[PDB]
Amino acid sequence: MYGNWGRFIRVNLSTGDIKVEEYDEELAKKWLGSRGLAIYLLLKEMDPTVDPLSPENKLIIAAGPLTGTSAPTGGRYNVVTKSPLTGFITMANSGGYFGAELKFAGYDAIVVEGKAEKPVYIYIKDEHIEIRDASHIWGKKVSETEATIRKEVGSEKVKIASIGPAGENLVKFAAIMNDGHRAAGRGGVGAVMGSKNLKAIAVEGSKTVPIADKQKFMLVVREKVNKLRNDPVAGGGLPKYGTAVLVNIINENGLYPVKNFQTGVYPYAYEQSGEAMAAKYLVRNKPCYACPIGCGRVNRLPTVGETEGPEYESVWALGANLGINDLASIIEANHMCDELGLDTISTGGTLATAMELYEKGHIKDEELGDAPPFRWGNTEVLHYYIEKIAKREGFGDKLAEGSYRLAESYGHPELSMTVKKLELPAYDPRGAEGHGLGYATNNRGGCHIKNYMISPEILGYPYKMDPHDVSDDKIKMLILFQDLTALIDSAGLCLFTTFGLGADDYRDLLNAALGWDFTTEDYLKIGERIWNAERLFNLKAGLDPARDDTLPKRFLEEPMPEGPNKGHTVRLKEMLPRYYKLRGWTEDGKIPKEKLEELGIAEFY
Amino acid sequence: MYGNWGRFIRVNLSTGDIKVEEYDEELAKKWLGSRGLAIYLLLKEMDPTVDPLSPENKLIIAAGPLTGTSAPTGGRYNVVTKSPLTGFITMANSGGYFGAELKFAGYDAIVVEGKAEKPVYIYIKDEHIEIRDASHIWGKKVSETEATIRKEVGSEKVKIASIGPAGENLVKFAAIMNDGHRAAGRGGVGAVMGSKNLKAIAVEGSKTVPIADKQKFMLVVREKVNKLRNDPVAGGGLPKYGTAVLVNIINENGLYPVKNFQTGVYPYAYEQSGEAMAAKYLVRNKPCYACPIGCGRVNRLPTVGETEGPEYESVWALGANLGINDLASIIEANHMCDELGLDTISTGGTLATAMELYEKGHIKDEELGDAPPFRWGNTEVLHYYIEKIAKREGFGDKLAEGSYRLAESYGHPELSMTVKKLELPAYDPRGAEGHGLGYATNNRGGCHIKNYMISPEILGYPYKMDPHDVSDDKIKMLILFQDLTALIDSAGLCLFTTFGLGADDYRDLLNAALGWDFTTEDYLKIGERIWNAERLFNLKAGLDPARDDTLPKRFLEEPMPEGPNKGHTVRLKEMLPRYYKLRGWTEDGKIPKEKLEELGIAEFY
Ligand code: SF4
Ligand code: SF4
Ligand SMILES: [Fe+3]
Ligand code: NA
Ligand code: NA
Repeated sequence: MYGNWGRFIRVNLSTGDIKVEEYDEELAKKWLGSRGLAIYLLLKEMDPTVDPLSPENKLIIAAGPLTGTSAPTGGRYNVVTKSPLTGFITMANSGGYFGAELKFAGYDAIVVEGKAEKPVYIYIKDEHIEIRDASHIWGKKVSETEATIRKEVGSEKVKIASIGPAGENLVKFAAIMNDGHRAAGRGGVGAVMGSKNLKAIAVEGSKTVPIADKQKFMLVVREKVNKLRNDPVAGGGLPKYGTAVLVNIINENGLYPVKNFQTGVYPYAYEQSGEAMAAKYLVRNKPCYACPIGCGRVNRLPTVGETEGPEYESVWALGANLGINDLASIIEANHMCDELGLDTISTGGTLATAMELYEKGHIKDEELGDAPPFRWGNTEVLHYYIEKIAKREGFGDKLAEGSYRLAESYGHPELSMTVKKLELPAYDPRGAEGHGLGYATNNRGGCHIKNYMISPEILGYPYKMDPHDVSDDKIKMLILFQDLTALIDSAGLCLFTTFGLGADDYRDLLNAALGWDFTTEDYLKIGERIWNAERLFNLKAGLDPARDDTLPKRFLEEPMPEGPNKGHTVRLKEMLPRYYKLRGWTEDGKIPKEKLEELGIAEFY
Repeated sequence: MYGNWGRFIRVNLSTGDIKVEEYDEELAKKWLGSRGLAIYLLLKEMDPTVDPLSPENKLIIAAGPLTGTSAPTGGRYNVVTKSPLTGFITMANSGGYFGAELKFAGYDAIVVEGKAEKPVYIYIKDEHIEIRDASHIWGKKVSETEATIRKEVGSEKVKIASIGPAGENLVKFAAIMNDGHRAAGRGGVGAVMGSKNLKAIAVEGSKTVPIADKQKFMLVVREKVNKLRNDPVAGGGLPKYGTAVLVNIINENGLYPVKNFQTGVYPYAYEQSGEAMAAKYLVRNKPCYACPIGCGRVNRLPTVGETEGPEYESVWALGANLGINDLASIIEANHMCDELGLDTISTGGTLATAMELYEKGHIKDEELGDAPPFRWGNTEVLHYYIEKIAKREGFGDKLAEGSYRLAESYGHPELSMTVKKLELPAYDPRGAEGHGLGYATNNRGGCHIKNYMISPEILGYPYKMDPHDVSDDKIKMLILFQDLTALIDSAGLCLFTTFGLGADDYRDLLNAALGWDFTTEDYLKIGERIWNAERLFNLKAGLDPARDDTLPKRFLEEPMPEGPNKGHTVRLKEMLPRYYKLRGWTEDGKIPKEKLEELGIAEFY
């Protein structure tokens, strides 16, 4: 078996016992790895109805077959668990170097169970797996945590994945950070880790991931790297301005959400664009393991010093979303989210809900006391609240619950722009209707990257589609993106490789490395199998398609007020049933046993 | 002699010559000390015509007789030199602990002449005076500079006075900082220091300042202290909220300048008040040497960490003055001014000039590039430009010349709210006319604390006067304040003792410590002598009364737009000639030979 090691660590924190389990190539041929392997283990061992914050829930950190190889961007891994925020499955992808290091230690994944009695951290150095006391690290920011551990194990090569005070305090949108600023960010994966009293995981490896045909593999690798290098996005836009290049693009297209999705055009968007960032604060770009793109940003601020990020989504969530223009305040806010272990999107989305509730008079000043008023454009909200949230201090305790619960507690859940309680990202669905269907059907909630329909609808990859086309062809593109993305996630590659590479390219790399002879059609079915397995878990976890697969009324009832998309609304009712049909599911959005048997997963009926 | 040692160091940085000089009690009985002693030395030894940044200018750091004693607040010192910004005399006062340490070392002052060939710093340890190389500290911020020097001299007890990058780069409003956040802030004193390649002065002393009658002094001090403690300002307001308590007060009186003095009422003033700061960021209060008041602020922000300040004037200059409400951004900005060695007031005033030039289309975006636009309320201006001013980078190079020179270069000096090129402070004169005369006549330029008419006109100290009373009585209060403040400055005390103490109490404190039998009138005349001396120095430097003793047209011709002072203008024209008459000066603001003779300073005629 190549690429994959066929080994994974299983740690039971309650009992303290560790065991290295193995699996066979036939399992890999079914679920590929990372995201796919994770959903299988969950489906086979965990009751989908467990309380996400109880010791029965499992946290799976998993690398993919191409993670740690020379495959361009082969350094990604996924964290999978039941979300304490949405109540459904969640896969959070992260880059950096941690993923590659796990593979170098000789493991594919780590299955964490139970709950330790006192804070601890797992130290791994090749075959040496150890559970150490973290009572002295608990309470520290990510940067401090990494520093302490590196000094303790006396090694700077050790890669670390940790939670900040937010995770420790069970903030519903706590993230798991690694390599300082890389995030397995959404779904509350950090709260799950914190509930187990697991402060961090430190790895050191020295092995070389086995590849089926090195000569052939290196041949393929150079061809793909060349394609990415010749692409204007992967070869010009991203390395030069990072993901933040999108600001001006999405704004010019009139779907850049401003003030909790009230409108889609922001007059000061340029001030927080990738181009403006590059001219004002950028030091250089930074690549994740084995990346020929280098979209990561390294900024320097006279206040917080050198820092990494923010990504587009973070610039938006903490900027225009809140009616804030100040890029410097946005960079500071991003840095604090990284240090504290908070998802930038949910944080900003939660702060936007409070601002709208405040605007509508549901949150009164007498309730805030002397804390900054939740007034649009108020930058003090960013400097003050982010820390209060991490520690559940003051109003920070209410905010730590997330947008939905916060709005619901004031009797106005309609002001919460969430889908399955996950806060929506930087693109208004009224200007890209296929992307809207994505938000409604995404297995993890109102999320954009597990089905990035902005590529076809706005960017022109694979090719340009009308953002207002709601035909079967548009629905089919969605299904394709969902399955393909499931493949890419499982492979261990970065989604951005789609700016140059296509399904066949991924087949070439996977075959050369694994030594398989699958057609592109075979790999895509693994993706469809993964998408369906996640849906089933959710369905078993209690998902009601009618109530849960929707979009906030704002998008279905209020015409876009201005910009090139003025007058538009998302035609979800029309698309939804056709989507279920084309997915092979029933009218009511459920998976019939016939489909399960077809995908070879009827054992989970 | 008592209080004063009667000794001072004279250092010629060009040759490295060091001299400890002495003076008799007769000189001390005429000039008292600190500010007074410094002006005598300059009138006596320096050509008032020298270029402020040439090595011929002299920098005088001088403590006063009560500095380093147990007198309430006895830890103040002054920096006096010819200003690069205004072209006139400047006396900058500072607290903290540096002043006392210099007295413990056994010296009253340090006179720096010439210019070092390369960066050096002066080290003093009692009798040990040494000029050391600072080529490696040069370029570092105040905190780093101090940490480095303490590691080098191997003593954590050394107190340091230094300049930051702003001083090194000759920014016209660069300040001299001591004890990290204490400032000898206005007039460009830091630029003079930097023009001499002098990075810092580190002192360490172990002596005790000699008091005339120790037991008598102890009892006098007890009485004075008890007066301060029972006063509502000195005993409640200051320690609790710092100088920032003034925000709400000045704002409700309608003379809190907003947007470069366009109006006097700011709607979000509360968010940046001492009360809000106490509730949001305040950790604790901190007193200077021998101070029973403790008005110093110690704050903590998630971004920059723990810091000290801001004072009222700083909160204003970087807040309402620029149309900014964010107290967090303001504290950050204050922090960077302290670190970089920039006067907060001239920094805020210069930025405000820029914002009005920008608003009126004189500064165009084409000129800024990707740098933050000077739009009112843009917090990015605080985050981005401050460091640029200090490093003289990009537009920062133009901003480094100050408000007047900047406005002048665009052909619009009238947009510059300056008097003798010194940026105006946090009080609109249209709401305090006597204070206006203060701005017009203050020897160092448009400044408020060398003649704080806000005490009688708004606060009721010595007693409440009407802010629109422009009679001779109002004019007499100003002169009294000008002379008394010259006394207090010379004594080595803090001006805040005036919230409880009066002229007689200073006479008591001064007589018990020095061994004199002076009357209150004798002391007040020393203050008058110092005031005329400074005026005389300015006349010799080129002061033109008719032209220099005024206020910007805005205050003379534009009525306060709104608030409690609506419709008011400063009736300067009719107060000015009466002030000269009361001063014993000529109709054209010159000092006749007879007055100089009356004061005993005719030798300088
Ligand atoms: S394209 Fe960006 S996010 Fe992806 S692997 Fe490269 S540096 Fe990382
Ligand atoms: S009143 Fe304030 S500035 Fe004055 S000596 Fe005391 S702490 Fe220092
Ligand atoms: Fe900030
Ligand atoms: Na990041
Ligand atoms: Na200060």
